[PDB]
Amino acid sequence: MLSVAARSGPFAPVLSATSRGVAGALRPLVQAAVPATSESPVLDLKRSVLCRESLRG
Amino acid sequence: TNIRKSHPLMKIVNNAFIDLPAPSNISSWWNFGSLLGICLILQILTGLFLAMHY
Amino acid sequence: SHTDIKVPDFSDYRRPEVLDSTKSSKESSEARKGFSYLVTATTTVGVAY
Amino acid sequence: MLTRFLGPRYRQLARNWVPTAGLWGAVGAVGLVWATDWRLILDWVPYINGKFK
Amino acid sequence: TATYAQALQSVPETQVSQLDNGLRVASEQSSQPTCTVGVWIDAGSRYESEKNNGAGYFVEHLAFKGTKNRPGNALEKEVESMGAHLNAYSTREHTAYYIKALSKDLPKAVELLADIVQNCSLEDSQIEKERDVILQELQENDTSMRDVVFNYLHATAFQGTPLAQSVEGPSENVRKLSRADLTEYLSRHYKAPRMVLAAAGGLEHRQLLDLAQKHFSGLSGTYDEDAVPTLSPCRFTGSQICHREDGLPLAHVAIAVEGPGWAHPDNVALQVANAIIGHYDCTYGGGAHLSSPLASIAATNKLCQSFQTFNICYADTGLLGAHFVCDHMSIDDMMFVLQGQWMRLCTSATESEVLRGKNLLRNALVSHLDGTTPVCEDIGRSLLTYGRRIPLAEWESRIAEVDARVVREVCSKYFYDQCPAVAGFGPIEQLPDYNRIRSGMFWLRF
Amino acid sequence: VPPHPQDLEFTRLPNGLVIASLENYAPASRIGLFIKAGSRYENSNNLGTSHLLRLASSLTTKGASSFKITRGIEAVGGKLSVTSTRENMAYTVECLRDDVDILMEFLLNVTTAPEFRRWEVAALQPQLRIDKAVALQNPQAHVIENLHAAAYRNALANSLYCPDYRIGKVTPVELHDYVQNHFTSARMALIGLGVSHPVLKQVAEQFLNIRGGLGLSGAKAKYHGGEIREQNGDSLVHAALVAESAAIGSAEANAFSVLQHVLGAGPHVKRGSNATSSLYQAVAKGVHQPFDVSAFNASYSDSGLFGFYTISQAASAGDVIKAAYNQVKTIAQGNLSNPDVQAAKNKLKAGYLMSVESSEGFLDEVGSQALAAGSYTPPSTVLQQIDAVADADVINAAKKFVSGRKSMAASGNLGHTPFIDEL
Amino acid sequence: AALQPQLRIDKAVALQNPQAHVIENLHAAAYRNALANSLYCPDYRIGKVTPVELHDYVQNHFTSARMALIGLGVSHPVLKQVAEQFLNIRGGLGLSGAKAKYHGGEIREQNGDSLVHAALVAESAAIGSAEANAFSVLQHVLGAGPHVKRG
Ligand code: HEC
Repeated sequence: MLSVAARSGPFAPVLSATSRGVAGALRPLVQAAVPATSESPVLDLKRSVLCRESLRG
Repeated sequence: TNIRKSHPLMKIVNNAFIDLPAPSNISSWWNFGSLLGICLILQILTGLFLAMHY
Repeated sequence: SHTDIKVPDFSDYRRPEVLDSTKSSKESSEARKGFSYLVTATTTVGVAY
Repeated sequence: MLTRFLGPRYRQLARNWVPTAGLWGAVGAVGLVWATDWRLILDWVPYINGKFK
Repeated sequence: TATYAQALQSVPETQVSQLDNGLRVASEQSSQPTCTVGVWIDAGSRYESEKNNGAGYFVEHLAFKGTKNRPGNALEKEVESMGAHLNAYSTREHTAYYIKALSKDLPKAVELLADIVQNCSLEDSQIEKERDVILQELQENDTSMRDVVFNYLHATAFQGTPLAQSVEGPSENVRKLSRADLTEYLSRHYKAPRMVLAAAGGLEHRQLLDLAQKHFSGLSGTYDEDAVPTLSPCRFTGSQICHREDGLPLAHVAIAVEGPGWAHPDNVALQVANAIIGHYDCTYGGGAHLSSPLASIAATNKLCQSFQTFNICYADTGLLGAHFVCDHMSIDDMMFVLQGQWMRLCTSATESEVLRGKNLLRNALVSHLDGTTPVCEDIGRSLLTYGRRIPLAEWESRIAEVDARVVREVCSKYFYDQCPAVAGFGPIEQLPDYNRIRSGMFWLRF
Repeated sequence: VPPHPQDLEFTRLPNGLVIASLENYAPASRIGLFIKAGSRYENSNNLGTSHLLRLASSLTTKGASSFKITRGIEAVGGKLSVTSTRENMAYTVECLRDDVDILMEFLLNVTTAPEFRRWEVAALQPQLRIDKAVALQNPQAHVIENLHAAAYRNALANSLYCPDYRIGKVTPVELHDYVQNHFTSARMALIGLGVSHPVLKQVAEQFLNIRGGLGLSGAKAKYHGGEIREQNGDSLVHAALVAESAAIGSAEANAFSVLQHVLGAGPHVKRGSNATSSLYQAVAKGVHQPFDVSAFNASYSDSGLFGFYTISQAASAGDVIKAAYNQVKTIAQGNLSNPDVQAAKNKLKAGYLMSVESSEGFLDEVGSQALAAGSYTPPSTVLQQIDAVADADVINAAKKFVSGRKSMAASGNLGHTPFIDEL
Repeated sequence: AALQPQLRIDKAVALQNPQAHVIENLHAAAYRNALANSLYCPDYRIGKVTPVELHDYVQNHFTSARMALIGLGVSHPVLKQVAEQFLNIRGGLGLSGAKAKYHGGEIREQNGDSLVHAALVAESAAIGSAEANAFSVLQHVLGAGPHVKRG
């Protein structure tokens, strides 16, 4: 069970040629955006929201 | 990027006759400025063709 | 709150070929561009003369 | 300096633009013919007969 | 060996059987130890009235908070205790509830979905609690410039049509919606011929159909005997919405022409053309050397923090175009470079870039269909839009058919001399006037 | 009838390199070269070198120019990705089946023949500032940087992002140095999905016989403890409380992983009270405002950090922390039922299986297994591992956290946030 | 509003002595409290200090019982006069000891920076007490600054 993604906790960064950069594991969030008033750091000199190589027919 | 913006001749034209920020509400009273320019040029082209035979 | 922003009703200004919300605009795009471009083509033709 | 412009993409790029470049020539021709009154070309036109003898 | 071609035939056929209810029940089998099971519903915002605009979105908040058999907690406690994950979503056209669980847990998974979808305990105390939750989420969404510009684009492109409406509804409709309002939409829409039970993983289609009859059968008796609702077409309007806010640091602009809709064969060629232009974001490593001319000019000249193309599909209509985010002084250049690429593609698309577009699309399609969740979603959606699962080999067939001529014919059909829907937000003084944007939809040289 | 699934091929070569493949008959293919080269192998003289390195994946190689790597991969519609963690770097490459060859070649050039040109490195330095800015907009990134800087006096103290003072200071030589002494056979694994074992073994034998650097996976994490505090203003407070736990692979770590599910990881139901989450229920009892709490579990080659992470309003911070902390205390005191653990087992088991169901998560797991263990351990026995954890071990894991020298990072308005001292 | 940017310059000009950050950090680590605060404004606060915050600071700190009017080359009647006339303000806090809770620990700042700056410190004695004078003598037994140019 050896992977710092499979033990959902510590940080992992991802860089690519064609795809946007990702960060981290777990760590609260998702159950922190249901108890609302969490607008989040949005767009102040920032990357693409969501990532898109998930295109369909 | 844009040829119409960065060329040292087209740039000068763009900033005077194309992309110029103008007020949304200027009257038909603001037309006389250009109409003067037309008048001036019209006088030149009739003037010269007159100066040829005079 | 931004979800309250509906676009004001334009019926007053809309060309008759596109007054029906249930009607596709594509049906009438050809004919509508046609008119305004004919006006222009006729104008240039007049200026050319 | 011209060997860089020869290859399959430019073959496609020329073919893509030729119906247009031909139609602009037709514009220029009709345009020149109409403007100077080239009765040489215009005598053979079924309505434009201003040389009506 | 194994050729890319052969691999596409190896993926097992999505098996479909139908209940007497009209509940289409479908599965894609594999040797996986887990699975995803869900119900996809032919309901969204396009079905809503103006006077019940947040209704679907409201049920979505109530669906997991109690049933007649599982009051309050009980559902969570059951799903949580077997280690499963339970999710939901609502677009303008589709609503889905799905469970990621162990394959052996499929009997309870289907059972719980049945209870959620049929026996929603819309307890008045909980609907009031949800009122605050949804209203708070409305304030939250306001801060997402991207979520706004797309709602704005929808609002202006589909002016006066049900498609103009957002999924969540306006504040007043959240404030005033009642249990009656909620039950009525529920009973009018959660009807069996508009529901697809989808599953993917270590399954048996036999076992799923058994479960579908075991738990969903209970929608028979009588159905549709008083009123039936079919979707009316939605007028697209070439228009502009400009929300000028000089206190937000970056501008968001989303510009689109009318697309054809789900069913249309020429979505493939559109997607290819979109792949060519692609998408960029400041964390891409490529920069100057990127294939897409827009991406490379964006990167070199830092014209942009991010851009992405889209082909959003609804039944018989859509939104085709791009959205970007950039500094105040770069809006003009971003538009020029974008519209110039649309026109380049409309008039002079070349053969190799069309291969790259096709190649990016095959890669996207195959990368997306990875794991039980994406595939289960694909079964549910496909059946609701295309009426069947379009197998991968057919997608490959339809992709391989696109050449340079196809791209330029199809791009011209949709982009050439067409009126854009334009939505802008933030520091937008430099956002081009509509006439100017509309002038970028053709070229005087062509 | 689907196809009868193939079995994973595994091989340790004499030189220490590991090859693992699985012919899954997928329409696409995935190859990952995993390297023991993460942030931990940086020293106090070359910090951030493995960040710029991660950012350098399409600079010029012998055998493939910058422009070729980009246009070549884009022409076939594949990807080249690089994922660093504190222990590993992982170069991943995706494409359609028919195109494995060109991407492999690119892979090998990026990883074994990088040229790091003076001017190309110079031009890429500013990407460190953007890359760092884009991550650091999650309050969680700085919290976990700081949590590590405080926990360890050592190697795991290093952050996956480059310290500001280093931006534009990382030399072309530093990267050459990092590659020559970390990207070596005995520190490497070549994992392939939708590829054949002979082909992987061939390229491994041909191209990946490099050795002339460091040896130890344990240059050695000296756990120390203490706290870092960052006044922020920032809407709500982020705090992580943590003690040293167990090295990945050991039996103890599995007890910690179960403890994490007894207390609570992320949610399972979209918008829920998280009923089975014992940490969430404990705080909720006396906190009646927006908050979040999860068990945090980090496992490494030679150390580990377990505890919890909290998101709360500035004024509720100390209440949220103290409530979470006491909840752990009750499990250490003995208050844990058999079905409580049974549910945590099921939550973990299911979660693991789901974690490997796609080819991206599968390849990453086989990769990290190859480096940490030198083995592939099938799901069937990972589930057996988990099952062997008794209630008394989970209790013993909680006992270790409570009684162990803490580490804490936190950021926001820290006015009402406690100090270890006061916990 | 126009003066806010002077905080960033003012802070930048001080912080170019490695000693300033060391003594900021030394205090932030020593105390959990009031003396933990730095004489320079934290970056996140620059442009965030309100006109009301300063009005508030003055009304509740610039009061009679928290004040001293010292004069050199002036007369006592004149100082006493202006004190009686202009400095009769009271309506704020009272305590000189809102109270420094000494705590301890360390702060470490990786720098690159030519050479290393380090301060090691324990809690000693409050100014005025007899103990402080012993500390002041200890300081000269061990060594303050130099006395001879280059020695
Ligand atoms: C090329 C030289 C030329 C320019 C330029 C010129 N003109 Fe003239 N203009 C002439 C000549 C030659 C005549 C005499 C022939 C005639 O009367 O028609 C003349 C005639 C005139 C007359 C007498 C009209 C009459 O026929 O009764 C006036 C008034 C006049 N111009 C004003 C102007 C003005 C105003 C301008 C613009 C500022 C101008 N002209 C531009 C050469 C010029």
